[PDB]
Amino acid sequence: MSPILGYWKIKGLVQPTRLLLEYLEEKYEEHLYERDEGDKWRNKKFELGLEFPNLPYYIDGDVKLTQSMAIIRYIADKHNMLGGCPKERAEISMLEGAVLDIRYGVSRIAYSKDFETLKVDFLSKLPEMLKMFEDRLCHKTYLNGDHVTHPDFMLYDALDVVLYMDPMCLDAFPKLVCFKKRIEAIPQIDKYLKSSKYIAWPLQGWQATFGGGDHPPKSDLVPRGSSYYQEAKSSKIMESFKNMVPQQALVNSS
Amino acid sequence: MSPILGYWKIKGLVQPTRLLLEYLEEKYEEHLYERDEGDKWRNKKFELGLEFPNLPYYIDGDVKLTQSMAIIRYIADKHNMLGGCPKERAEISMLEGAVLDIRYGVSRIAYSKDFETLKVDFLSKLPEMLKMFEDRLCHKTYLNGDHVTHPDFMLYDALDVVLYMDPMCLDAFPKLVCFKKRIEAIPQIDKYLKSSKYIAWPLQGWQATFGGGDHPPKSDLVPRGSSYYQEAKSSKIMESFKNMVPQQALVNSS
Repeated sequence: MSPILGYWKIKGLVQPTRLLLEYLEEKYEEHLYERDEGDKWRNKKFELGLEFPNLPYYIDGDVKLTQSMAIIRYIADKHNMLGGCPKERAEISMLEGAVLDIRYGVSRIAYSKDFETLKVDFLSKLPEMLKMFEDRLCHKTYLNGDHVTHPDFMLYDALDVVLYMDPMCLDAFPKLVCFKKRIEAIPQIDKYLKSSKYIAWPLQGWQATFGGGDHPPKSDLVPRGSSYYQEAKSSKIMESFKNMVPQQALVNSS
Repeated sequence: MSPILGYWKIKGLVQPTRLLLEYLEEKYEEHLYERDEGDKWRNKKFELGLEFPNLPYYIDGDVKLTQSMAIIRYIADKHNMLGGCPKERAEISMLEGAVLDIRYGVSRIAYSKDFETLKVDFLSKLPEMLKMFEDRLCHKTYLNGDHVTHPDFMLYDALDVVLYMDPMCLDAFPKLVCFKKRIEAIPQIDKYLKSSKYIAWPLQGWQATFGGGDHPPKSDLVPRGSSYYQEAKSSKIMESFKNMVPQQALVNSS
């Protein structure tokens, strides 16, 4: 009810800020520019006294910041979550920098049609960085102890823009499987994803390569069919339109 | 005499931190890994209790940070240069983010041999971002008033990894020409560039595309020849092995 996110309608890029906006129980406004509605952009890029024209952009009134790593920061800081002592914030800084290292490394190849061979250059060179918060998350439930940190919101978004790229990746790391879940566990976030404000696809710009788009989608064939072909078996109370893990064999004929 | 930079021997990437290390009159150690000496790297990446293995890496003892945007930060902060009030640091944050937007946008295409047509996609789409600090730098001598800010060290390095790409670029902006100079003006930096610690080329990794390398170089034909061919004219006290701006005509024969 005052601060304005602006940015766009796309997920990854400013979602980590949005996520963080639910946890703090924060109230704010924001416009979600649209595909060809992005004509509205060029024309409104200046009337808003935007410090250094961009997207994402913030404007809480008493400031019109730009950039994404800072508007989440400043948004955070008001809640004293940036640092404690010189050697404190640098952690949430190193952590920060550590995460964007996956996030950005993902957005850099998802816009050119020369991707498909590129994911095949990081997807098999990133399992090294996924294994850094693995052990970070050990004694400390979260990424910096109990009380969450914004990098806990950037990282959870990380592995959800890379897991859409490879679902088999967050497997050789069960400590992130729990965290990445231990985050959509808090009622604040819990209710947001099932809210009329959560935005799924796209993950990276529109079209892009892995970006693509259609918002809260599905359309094409989904995991399991079955329809009438044989209603029985497989079902053992899911408690989730998700909760998969079946697997069946028999295979081939005679 | 304790803190260790580490990173590498390459300029752009961690130079902005180095620069900032001169201004504060700070004392520190650091290893400058070398080309094929980068074999020393893989093997020493772990014995140093490096929080989240990387390059650049810091280790002042009472901490072994990683990432580059944070080790300069933490290095800065000890001198109370990060922020003042919630809406203060977000500026030096927006500014920060604003600068890496040129710096990174430069390092992203300088490593693939598909560059040459890529610079030709930003070199002609960046003069928009160069014109943001132009007017920022107006009433305020520097980027955030008198007393410098680290983004004043990231930005000066910006236009010196883009000006090596296009010398004709920092021309339609004389306010950055002065700043970019008003920074190598302070004795602290002044003496550093003419020091046995300044590292010129490479700007981006080794080989790369614009990266290349040979350290404090020249080799090939330089601006003006003249030798004996006619010693006279042109010379009007340079006061600098640099200080160019001649231009002569006549052109063609009869």
